[PDB]
Amino acid sequence: PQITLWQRPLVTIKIGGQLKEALLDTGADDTVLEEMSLPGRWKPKMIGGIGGFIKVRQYDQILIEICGHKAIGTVLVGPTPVNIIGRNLLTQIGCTLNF
Amino acid sequence: PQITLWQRPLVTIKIGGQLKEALLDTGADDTVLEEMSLPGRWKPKMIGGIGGFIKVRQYDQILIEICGHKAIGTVLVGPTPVNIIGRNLLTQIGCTLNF
Ligand SMILES: CC(C)CN(C[C@@H](O)[C@H](Cc1ccccc1)NC(=O)O[C@H]1CO[C@H]2OCC[C@H]21)S(=O)(=O)c1ccc(N)cc1
Repeated sequence: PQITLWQRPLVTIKIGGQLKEALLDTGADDTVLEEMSLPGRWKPKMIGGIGGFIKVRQYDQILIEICGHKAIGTVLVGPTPVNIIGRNLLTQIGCTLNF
Repeated sequence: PQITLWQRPLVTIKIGGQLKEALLDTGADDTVLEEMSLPGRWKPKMIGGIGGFIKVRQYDQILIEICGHKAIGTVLVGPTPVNIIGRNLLTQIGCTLNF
C-alpha cells in the first residue's frame, strides 16, 4: 500500500504469536519493541535516541509479519515509548520513501 | 525521487541561509534540528524520544528547502543527535511510504 504521513504510519504486526501496533520509522536503523515475551536467547545492547540511551535485549532472526508481509531479522526489546519498525526490517518488506 | 532504505535517507536541506543534511524520518511527528542560528522569536518546548526528553526551542513559520522542495512550518532546535525532518514537513513535500 501507499501511506501518506498526515498521521503516524502505524501498522499492525504479529510477532511471537502476539499482535501489536508499530510505527514504520525511516529514521530508525533498527527495530525496537516495548517490553514483551519473546522465545529466544538474547544479547544485551544499548541504543541511542533523542533523549539519550536505553538498554535493550537483542534478538536475532526473529520472524515478524508487518502488515501481512513476513520478514526475519534483528529485533531489539526494551523501554522504548513506542513500537518501532526500523530500516533493517523495512528493506525486507520493500518499503520506500517517495516524493 | 524514490528512496530505498538500505541506507539512512539523508537529504540536503537549506534553512536560515545554511546548508545541512537531515534524515527523512517517518517516525518523527515534528522536525528537530541540532543547535543552529535561526532568525526570530521562539518558545521553550520539550520533546520525547527513545532515551527520554530534550528541551528545544520552537520556531514557527520557518522556511526550509528539502531536496529542493520548499516547505514552511515549525522547526524545533535543540540537542538532538541528528537533524530530523518530521511528518509536519514531510507531508508538505508530498512524501509517502510505499510497500
Ligand atoms: C531520530 C533518531 C533519534 C532515531 N529514533 C527514531 C525516531 O523516529 C524516533 C522514534 C520515536 C517515536 C516516538 C517516541 C519515541 C521515539 N522519533 C523521534 O524521536 O521523534 C521525536 C520528534 O518528533 C516526535 O514524534 C515522536 C517522538 C518525537 S530512535 O527511536 O531514537 C531510534 C534509534 C535507534 C534505533 N535503532 C531505533 C530507533
